[PDB]
Formats: sequence, C-alpha cells, structure tokens
Amino acid sequence: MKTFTAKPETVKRDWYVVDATGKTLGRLATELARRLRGKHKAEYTPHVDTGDYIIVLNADKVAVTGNKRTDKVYYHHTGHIGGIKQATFEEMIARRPERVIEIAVKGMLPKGPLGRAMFRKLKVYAGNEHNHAAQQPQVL
Amino acid sequence: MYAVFQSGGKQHRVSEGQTVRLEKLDIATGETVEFAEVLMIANGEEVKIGVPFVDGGVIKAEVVAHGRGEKVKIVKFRRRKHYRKQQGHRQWFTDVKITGISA
Amino acid sequence: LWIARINAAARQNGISYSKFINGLKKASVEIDRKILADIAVFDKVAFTALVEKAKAALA
RNA sequence: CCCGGCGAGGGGAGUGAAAAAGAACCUGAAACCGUGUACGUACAAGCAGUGGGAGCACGCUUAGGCGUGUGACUGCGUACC
RNA sequence: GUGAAGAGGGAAACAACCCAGACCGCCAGCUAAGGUCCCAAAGUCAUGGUUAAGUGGGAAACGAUGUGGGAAGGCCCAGAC
RNA sequence: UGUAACGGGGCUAAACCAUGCACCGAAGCUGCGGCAGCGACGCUUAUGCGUUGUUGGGUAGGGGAGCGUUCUGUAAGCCUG
RNA sequence: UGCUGAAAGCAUCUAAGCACGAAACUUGCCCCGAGAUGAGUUCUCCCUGACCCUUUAAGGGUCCUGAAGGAACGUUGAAGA
Repeated sequence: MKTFTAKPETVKRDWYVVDATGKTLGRLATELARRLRGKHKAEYTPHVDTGDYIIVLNADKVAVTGNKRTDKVYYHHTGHIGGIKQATFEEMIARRPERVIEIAVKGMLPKGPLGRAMFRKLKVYAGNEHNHAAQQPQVL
Repeated sequence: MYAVFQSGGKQHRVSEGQTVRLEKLDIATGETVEFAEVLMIANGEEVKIGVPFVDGGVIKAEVVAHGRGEKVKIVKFRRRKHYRKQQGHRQWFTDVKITGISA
Repeated sequence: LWIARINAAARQNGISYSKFINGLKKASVEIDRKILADIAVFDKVAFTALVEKAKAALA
C-alpha cells in the first residue's frame, strides 16, 4: 500500500555498448547521469541508492566541438593549493582516461551524494575489439 | 467494487484498498444510510476489453456507509520559530473510510 | 516514477508524454492521466493497443 | 560456617515485616561512569534530526501490514534570544 | 509600499527595500515571475527567421576590401570595372 | 596566495529571437474537514444551533477568559494497609 | 622565420594547408606512491582427513599419529617513545 521502491539495490543496469563514443558524445555525456537514474530505467527509483553498467569502448575521442577543447585547463592542485600549476588542455589531457575528462559523472553527481561508493562499476578501461575488459554474458 | 469517487480520496479507485476519504460536515458515525450515490462506477476495469478509464457503468453501485471514525487519531502540530510560541491552538480534523465493501 | 511507464517505451514509438497530451486533452472526457496511467508497467501486452483508438486523427 | 593478608569484601545463615532497614546509620533520582542484548560501524563535511522505509536481536497472529531503538541510502536546514 | 517582539517563496542566497502573503493537513489539486537538456522530478515539440562567432554573466573616444535586411539614389553594354 | 561574474559544466544549435503549445510548479486558491473574533439570517431566547458575510501571522495598551506541588475552607462527610 | 598562394590577377608565413621551436605546459628526468580502499594484479612459493546441527546458499558448529612453524624464550641494538 506504499508506492515507492526501496531499496531497490539495483534491478536495472542496462549492459549497453556505448557506440555514442565521440560521434555525438557531448549530447549523451551530459545524460549518462539521467541514464544511470532514468530515461528508460526511470520506471524504478529515479533519484536514490541504485547502480548502473554501460559497456565502455574508447576514451580519447571526446569530440566536444569548439574553441573550448584547446584552452580549457583542467585543475586539481590536490595538496597545499598546488602552488606550481597545471594547464594541459582538453584534447591534450584526454590522451589518458584519468579522473576528470572521461567519467562525466564527476560533472553530474558533483558533491558526491548518490555517487559515494559505485565509482568504477563502468570498468574505466578503454580499447575496443582489441581489449574487451568488460562483461562475458551477452552485452547489448 | 471500484470507487469512481474523487473528492479528497481519489486514490480509492481500487476494488478494496481499504483507502481513506473525508469525514464530511454532518452525521458521519451512524454506520449507514443504505442508499447508493453512483451507478457509472466502471466497465473496462472488470471485462475482456481493458482501459484505465470510465467508459460505461456496469450495473453495480456504491453504498453510503460512513462507518465509525470515533477514537481521535494522531494529527496535531504546535507553533514556535521566533516568539510564535503556541502549545495548544490546533482545532481538530481527520480522515475515514467506508464500513465493509459487500457489493 | 509513475509517469515513466507512459514515456519509457512510448518515446521510441514517438508518443512523448507532454506533446502527446496536447493531443489527448483535445478530448473533454480524458484529463486524469497524471497518476492512474501507472497500469502500463504490467498491463503491457494489452495496454499496447490503447494508442490505436484515434491514430488516424490523433497522431 | 566459609574465604583471604591471625585483613577488606562477599556467599548463605539469621534476631528481623524488611539488610533495595548493616554501625562511610536519610524507607531515596540529580554532573560523570563498568560489563552485557542487537546496531550504525576506522572515505570524515554541516546543531547529529523528524521524515520515507528496506530488514535486524527479539515478542503477538491457523495469513492479517505491527509493540521495540543505534538510525546504510538522503532530505529539510542554519533551534537560541 | 508594514519592517522587528515576522520566521522567508521575490528581484543573487543586499534577514528591512517594490507587495499582501504564511492560521492548521493530505501517498490530494496546482497560481505568478525564473525557467523548462541538465545535479532537476515534464515536448530532442511544430511553425518562421537570423547567426555559422563559442556569441551568451566586461563597456568608452575612435576605427574596419568580414557580411545581413530594407527603401531611395550614382556609373553601364554607341562599353561603367 | 586552487580556473573561481549563469550554482555548475560551456550546448554550434539543444541555442538567439519571433509565432505556437503541454507538463513541472512556496505556504500562494482548490478539494474537504475543523471553527476564535465583528456583523448579517431561521428563529429561538436564561440563551443557543447552524446558516451566511467580512476574515482568521500578533511584546507595546484596553477587553475576556483556563488550572495547579498546598496553605485557609466544601465535609466523625466518604475514601485508604 | 618563409613554403606554394589567394581573399582584393596586386603584394604576401595563412586564408585551406605545411615545419621547427625555448625555465615554460607535456615527459620512464629527481622522489615517495590506491596509505590515490575506483581498491587491479603479476611472478616465486604454500596448505585437499572424517563429520554434526536445521529457522538452509544462510550458515553456524565439530572431531584428525599434531605438521613444519611462531611471539614470549637468555643477553638487547645496529631504529629503541
């Protein structure tokens, strides 16, 4: 006689091979979060505690299309405000999947709540039909 | 049978529930008035052509049976936040449901 | 959570919940789609024809 | 009667209605504490929450939505005068 | 314009300053300005242009063979670039 | 003294403007209970029950009302080993 | 710093395209590193006898010539908080 969905831990993870890589990426990197919460799997718990697993394929082809990609710095300065500084731009950093240009969830669950334990579930390898480091039961 | 009733109880759409309604302005603790207010209750929600909607009225009615909402249930907050200090104040209201769905 | 079962499969077939509602709410008999349409997450194999009703006018 | 340090305290006995009346004598809670039934749990923010509830030590029901609290998820918010 | 002995939804988080606006409840409806792909909870809508610069939350005294829309005009195939 | 002007992240149109249009949607007026004041009604009348109108944030002031650790009494009166 | 060569038969590294480039940003340079629990692994090496309780994938619980082994084992020390 309740309508909500506790726990659910986790019912729907949708093992989809992200052919979107590069080609239209900036239209669905913006929506990886509203995917791992929704737009198909919105049928269950569209705000709380759940898990998710797309099947990653490549990293350095972020596409992103504009003057951004060649002067937009990424910073971290992880220690005592770093002092000496870091400035390699979005196509020159994207040459490694790392912590800020590859995950998209860093931009989209931004304080850490909802995100606080399921960090690597998408594998965070990259490498196509040379290296499928993901699921053995049939992907999509 | 399916309540076509809405007024402050529209979750009650189900055959049973048992789901709450209002306790109205007047005599509301006499059990029953034995007449039935409605006849357009459902059609599709019980036959071999399903729709979530009221396209017919299949010869079943809903009885007037307000029940016994007597023992004063849990309702009543107070007031503070700045010097807005009250600890009585809260004139009573509540919810109830229909007796037993005999249909 | 409720209205997901009125977009999650329909968007594919093009029947997007708010632009399909400027279609629905042309009919003065259908207004209360807001919750009660929740029957779509298990009535699927017979809910799947409720789009055909008026498709040659409503679409 | 028994035990230790020819000691303290106890464990039964017993004058006693009573030793939660025992000679650090008031039929008796307040600042703080020792061991346990269960927790949340050695990636911590934000008056330590009431929610909204998943199942847990446990106690009911020929099933019947609960009688229990640390409070995974996180929502709200800054209680003063 | 009711300000604190008014508490917080306005306009940026300038508790006063636009002004009528909260007693008290709901697993019940939704009004305005903000928006409305988003952390965020509804159309990748239909019908019409402009822009092809990252423009958009930095202007003033000027400049300038980058182009855009409009209406009057100047030279022109007895030959105007 | 960590890039720190939408909160983020900069979205080549999702956009900017113009024409359409459906959901979101404080407390905001609605479902529907409950009802302290000041009035108006059906009538009652020691006076009140409901209808109907204005409308219900309340430290400076006047109005107007609730209960107690027990003292001074209701009271060899009813209550208790 | 110029290459072909145009915008605008001119002139010309730039406008499409080319190529090098310095405390600089990048880099298996120096120096600790998932204590970065996102918690991945290589290599070399090591343990396989019999059973019990039922609220069962949850377990919880036994009983194997005792195996090679380990901190205490007697001085200390090179670090000795």
